[PDB]
Amino acid sequence: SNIVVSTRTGEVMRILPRMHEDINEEWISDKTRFAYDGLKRQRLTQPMIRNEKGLLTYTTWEDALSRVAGMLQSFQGNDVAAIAGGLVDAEALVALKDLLNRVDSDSLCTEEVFPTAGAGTDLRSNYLLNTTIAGVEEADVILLVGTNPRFEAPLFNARIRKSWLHNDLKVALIGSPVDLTYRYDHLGDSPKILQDIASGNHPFSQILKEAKKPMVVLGSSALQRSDGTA
Amino acid sequence: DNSTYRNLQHHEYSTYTFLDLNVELSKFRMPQPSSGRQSPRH
Repeated sequence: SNIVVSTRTGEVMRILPRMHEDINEEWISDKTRFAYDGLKRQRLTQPMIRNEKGLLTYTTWEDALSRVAGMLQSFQGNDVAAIAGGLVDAEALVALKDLLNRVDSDSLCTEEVFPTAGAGTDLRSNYLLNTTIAGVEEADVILLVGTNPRFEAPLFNARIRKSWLHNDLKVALIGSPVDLTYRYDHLGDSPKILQDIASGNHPFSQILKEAKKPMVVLGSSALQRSDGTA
Repeated sequence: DNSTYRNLQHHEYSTYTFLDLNVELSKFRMPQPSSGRQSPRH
């Protein structure tokens, strides 16, 4: 969601929403609004290296970069690896990609799990929200599999609530009976119901059959549980 | 005729007269129409 950062004398003061009719309209979640406080606490400000006692002590940029480059030169190939966090930009990601490519390494891993079997990440639409956040306003039935969008993507759930209020959109959930701020048809909890809907036995198959603009949304949290492929 | 007041009948009304009369009339009413949903929040 688009925001405006309000500063004063080089210090962050607050986060305000910014209008994008297609992403967040006019709202931002409480985490987005109030988690800027942590940017002034527990911060890493200087390079650090391990000393003889084994503790982390401050050192200059040259020392730390040279000590890293020594091991980067000494090892090669599969012996080097990388892990990407949750708040990383594309520029740093591609920089790390090129840096480990110059060492003949492909072990670029991310904490989040996405099943790579078959298409994997080769086809982009295999891991996107192809309906888009705005397009939720045009759907007439939505199926949610193993998600709690109220907390995983609050503005997505807000858009779903708006479409539920204005377009009589019908929601069904496969997962724990969470509170989504609107009434939904709880099909059940066990994942096998998906196969049942795949078989055609469960009446929600008939429900999705008659819809002009159906929608199925799957979250990555349900892809973490080692059954992501299935 | 006019000398007598003929509206003494309310002088012995209890706190539950209205509700009891509503319960008595409940079986005289036509079926209510339906909005299609059980609540506006549904």
